[PDB]
Amino acid sequence: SALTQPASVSGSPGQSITISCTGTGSDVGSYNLVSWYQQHPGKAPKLMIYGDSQRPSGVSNRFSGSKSGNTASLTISGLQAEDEADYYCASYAGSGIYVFGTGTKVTVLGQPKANPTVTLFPPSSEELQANKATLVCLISDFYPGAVTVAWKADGSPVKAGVETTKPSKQSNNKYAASSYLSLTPEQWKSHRSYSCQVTHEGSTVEKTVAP
Amino acid sequence: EVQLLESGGGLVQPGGSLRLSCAASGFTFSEYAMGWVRQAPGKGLEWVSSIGSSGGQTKYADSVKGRFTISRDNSKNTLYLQMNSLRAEDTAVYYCARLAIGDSYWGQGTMVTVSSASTKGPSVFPLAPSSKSTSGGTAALGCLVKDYFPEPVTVSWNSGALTSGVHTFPAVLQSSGLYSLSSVVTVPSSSLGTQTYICNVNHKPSNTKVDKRVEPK
Repeated sequence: SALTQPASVSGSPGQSITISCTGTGSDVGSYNLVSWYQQHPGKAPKLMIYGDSQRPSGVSNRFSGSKSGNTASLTISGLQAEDEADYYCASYAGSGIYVFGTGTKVTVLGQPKANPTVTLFPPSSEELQANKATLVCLISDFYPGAVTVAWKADGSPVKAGVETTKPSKQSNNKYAASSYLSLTPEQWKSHRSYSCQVTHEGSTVEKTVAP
Repeated sequence: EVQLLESGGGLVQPGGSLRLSCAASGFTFSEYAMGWVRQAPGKGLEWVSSIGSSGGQTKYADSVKGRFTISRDNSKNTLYLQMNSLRAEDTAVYYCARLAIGDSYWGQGTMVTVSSASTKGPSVFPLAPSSKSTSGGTAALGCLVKDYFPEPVTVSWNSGALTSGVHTFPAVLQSSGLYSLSSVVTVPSSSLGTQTYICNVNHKPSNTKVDKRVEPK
């Protein structure tokens, strides 16, 4: 019976947003034990609110909690880029039981367009001696977080052997992605050039390597 | 201050078993109830189990009842979770947590992977800079970490002493079910003649530790 939160809330810098958490009379409407946690990617949850409305020490007053009925609410004011994270309510539920909310992903918009840096590496000699070949196209420092990648061999497209990640945010708040093209050493040796083409917001950045 | 250090996570076959530990320090362990909370990759937090300060009042999420056993040893300031008959849906980071009113200390978590696929250590290939010493500007060099399972690997440079300009990219999950990633460091082109660059690759699930020297082509 996971407490119900909106899956996603977006806001702009300096605005206020409110995240609702609706439970049952047996947990939310049964205790002032609603806590709110903030979770950044790859880190443990961090307690921001406890007992519906209390802040632990160190937590900015930009975070405030309330509750009325079976519904608790976390409000974030003065929205900052660092607030972009996942948020979870949680409540005690009797007899040593805890229930977490389903979670809300908060997105903070407004950062400027950033064109991607593209770095393309040919197969290493070590790998060709292993009877393999991988071309590595690395794409970083771009916003927003969507790219399209195309590979070409002497100008003609290649789709087989291509594996491309989904973009995700780096520690500098811009996106990165990777694309790998698998070939046999013979294909690699049998061409004059291979090219990685990255398109981002109408503009195509391309790199090229050769044996 | 308060410290909670989980250990024991790893890769296991469906139906298999694991025991997780949580070593506590910085507080009087014996007067706090303790709990376990887990999080499947890309999913939300799920409470798992709790135990009273003196080892009584053990409670379990229904998803886990009859298969997991929580326990503690207050003489060794340790909390345990015994996990039996594990299934793919138990794949998660498992967090140790101190249950208190007014504060909430958590470990960093230990990763449990339940899969029918065996661990595979990575192969490591150097990614040589294309730019030479004379050409000026900066040079990107890297390491390709190919075909491992499961996540994660970490990549350091020069045994951890080179950190500035280092970017280790998220891994691609290939259709084979194996991961690959790359780590790149951007350095002055003029340093390529004089400075040694070695990537240090760690894949703990396969106990693989590789140092790969990366040299101009």
